[PDB]
Amino acid sequence: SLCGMVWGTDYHKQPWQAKISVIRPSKGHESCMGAVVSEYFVLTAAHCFTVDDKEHSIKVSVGGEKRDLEIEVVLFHPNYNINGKKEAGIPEFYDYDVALIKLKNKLKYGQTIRPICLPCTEGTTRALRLPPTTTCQQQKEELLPAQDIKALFVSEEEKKLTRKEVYIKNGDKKGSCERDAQYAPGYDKVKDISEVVTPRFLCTGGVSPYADPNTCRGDSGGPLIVHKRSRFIQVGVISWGVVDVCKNQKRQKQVPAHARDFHINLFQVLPWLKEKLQDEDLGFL
Ligand SMILES: CO[C@H]1CCN(Cc2c(C)cc(C)c3[nH]ccc23)[C@H](CO)C1
Repeated sequence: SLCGMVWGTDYHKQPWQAKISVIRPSKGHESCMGAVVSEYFVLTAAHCFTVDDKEHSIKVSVGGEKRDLEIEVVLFHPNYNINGKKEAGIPEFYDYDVALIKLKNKLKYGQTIRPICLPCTEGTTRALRLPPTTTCQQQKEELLPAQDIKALFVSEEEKKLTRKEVYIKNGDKKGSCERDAQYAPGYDKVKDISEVVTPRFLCTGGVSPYADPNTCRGDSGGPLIVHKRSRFIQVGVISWGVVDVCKNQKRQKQVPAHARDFHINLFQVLPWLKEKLQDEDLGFL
């Protein structure tokens, strides 16, 4: 497929966006986002589901449609466990916070429903107009160089999408961005912050080099996207933030230099993506 290409407003501009609603909602468990990655699969965050009967715990829609898609199986990353660091006084642990929604029915791609490119695929090689000798490490050097990286995510409200520009701190601001996990309630006592911020995470947010918009809980599972030569490449999955600016803008205005968002780096979950998606004709390297 020609991934990460516009085929207009809202889903005409971001046709890989998926909207997830929690069926039995509660405070902190209302909504998520995801990304169409193939005709049968939506990529999202594991923490969007109930661990029991995952398949009946959400509805998912694409293309800004009213209709819900039939969910056949939900596949959690096997390393994911929100309770895995409770003994270290870490109440919620978001390492490997990624899940695949396997749809019963094949999606029909159109103007409002298209797949996004994934890292280390032939789709991304072609989208970035790279040669057939291209390796996964070269794609990583192209997409996540050691610098502040221009990127974007999308928030949804009543079928309307808002694209937000953010910068991934992957250069000399990386350590500062990661250490700011201590501003997140519940992570403020851990002595070694690399216990919460593992190598699975990319870090956005803050006011340098630009005033990054922050994520909210309902953005969980949405794609973190790099825009290159009119193509959109997913590099991350929104996992967790220091401050939910939908609920607590007050707190972000108190600590704006430290208001970071954390995303699962898809380059760090490739063996799982490659295995689960091996029959989807995406041509993993
Ligand atoms: C361990 O708890 C800390 C991390 C998770 N935070 C909530 C949260 C989740 C779950 C997911 C996304 C995308 C969020 N975006 C902004 C906030 C936020 C809480 C409260 O900020 C503090």
